Amino acid sequence: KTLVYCSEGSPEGFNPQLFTSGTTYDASSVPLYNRLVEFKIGTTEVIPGLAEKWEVSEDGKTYTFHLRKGVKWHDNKEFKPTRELNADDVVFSFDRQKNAQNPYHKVSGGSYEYFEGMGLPELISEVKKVDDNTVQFVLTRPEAPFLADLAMDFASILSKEYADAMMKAGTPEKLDLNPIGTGPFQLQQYQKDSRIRYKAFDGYWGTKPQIDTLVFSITPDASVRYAKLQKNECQVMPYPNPADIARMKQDKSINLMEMPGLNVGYLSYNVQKKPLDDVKVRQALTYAVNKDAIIKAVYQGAGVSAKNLIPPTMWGYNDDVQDYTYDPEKAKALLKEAGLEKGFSIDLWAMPVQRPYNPNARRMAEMIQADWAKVGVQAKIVTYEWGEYLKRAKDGEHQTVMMGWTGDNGDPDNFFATLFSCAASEQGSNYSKWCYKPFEDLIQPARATDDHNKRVELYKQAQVVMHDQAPALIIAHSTVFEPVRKEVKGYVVDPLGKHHFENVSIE
Repeated sequence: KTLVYCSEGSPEGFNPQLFTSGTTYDASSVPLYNRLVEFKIGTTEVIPGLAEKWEVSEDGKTYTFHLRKGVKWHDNKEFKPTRELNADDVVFSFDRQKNAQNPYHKVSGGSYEYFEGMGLPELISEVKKVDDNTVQFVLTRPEAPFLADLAMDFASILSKEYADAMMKAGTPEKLDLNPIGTGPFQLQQYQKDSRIRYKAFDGYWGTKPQIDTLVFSITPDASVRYAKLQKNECQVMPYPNPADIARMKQDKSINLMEMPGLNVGYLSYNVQKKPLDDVKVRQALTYAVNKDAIIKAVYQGAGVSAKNLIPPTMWGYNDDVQDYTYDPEKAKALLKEAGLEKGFSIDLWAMPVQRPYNPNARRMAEMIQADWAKVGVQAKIVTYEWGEYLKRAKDGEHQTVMMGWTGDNGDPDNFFATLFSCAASEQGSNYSKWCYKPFEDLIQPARATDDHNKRVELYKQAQVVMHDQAPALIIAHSTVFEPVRKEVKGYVVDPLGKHHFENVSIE
């Protein structure tokens, strides 16, 4: 049986270690790979994955994982596995990222964004191989969300054997381009920006998917995705156009699944691109934006005004924080104080794809542009292809960027740290390039304690600091709506933002 998913864009590549967008994860990590530990679909609960069981030392600095046996790897035209999963794979997967001496470290650019952004190089002291079926992680300090961290997409295990093969053949790039994983599906064919075909893996270690063939029909236009859904040319599609929600509810052939989101949408101010280095300027730009107008026009009831990086559905939300108000006058005032009465110019980057946290960045950009123009700030809206957009944003080419996030492990750390830490400002997703001690002083300790309450107090203070510093213009939290054809049985809306098709069965 064949199932066809209408994806929002093209995957950046096939090695989840190198990327950060969900677009790529849905086509790489999710269908083709596995992690030592995993999340039960639809929840944020860890479940054994490639690791059958594990133990944590009393000091909380040593995680010991027992790999399960009889785990087969996929077969490619250029490669056929001779052995099954072993500790050598796991060690390789992590060493590649941590160790600059590993041959593969610089392959494909060597941009281990998450690993580096999460400060893993300093956290992980060593990745030991106790024996062929037992791996050991020795940390420099205890990391509360570490177990969870390992269930994330970047922590996907790649094949050491296949890696060696391509190494000898003189074409290591193929490891990253022609994926061989242990996952339920296996890449069969990929036509750039058009279609991706996967076949169910027969030798999969777990429950084989009831779908014999999985096809991603890359359809970037939300209206077209809906079109295809109706004509049953697609059974599932993500990020429905807010206007279309109404219809979809009414449509009897469509089962519009809805669930509150674990996401944020915001504009990052590149804090080291003057005049954005001035808090006053950042605050001014924030006050000048009529946020409510945006929520109303763009989200149309599908989302709500946001004031914190963390959504209300997260266990750290500081509701005492009071959002900035739309106050053009105050904006003008601050701009005066900063010595910028005459105004200035900046670019505003907006992505060309729909995102769970931003239904139409394009239109949102125009509104912000217009608002800023009213206080004398001339903005140039700039947009590159989704992939390029992220690449350059990371390199810091922008002055202002539309961005957002969807929790990866249900832990506040994955939000505050991964997105606004100093480690993240250097090689991570902190596109605001903001690094501030007072913040670090809260965020870092909050990662070491097992005392959930101290964590809560810390993350709450963090939201204040962040508010005062205005490193980004927090825009909105969006509600998740996943349109699914009625013929599709067993679909579960993933709070972590993935689109899982193993468990699904169309008939």
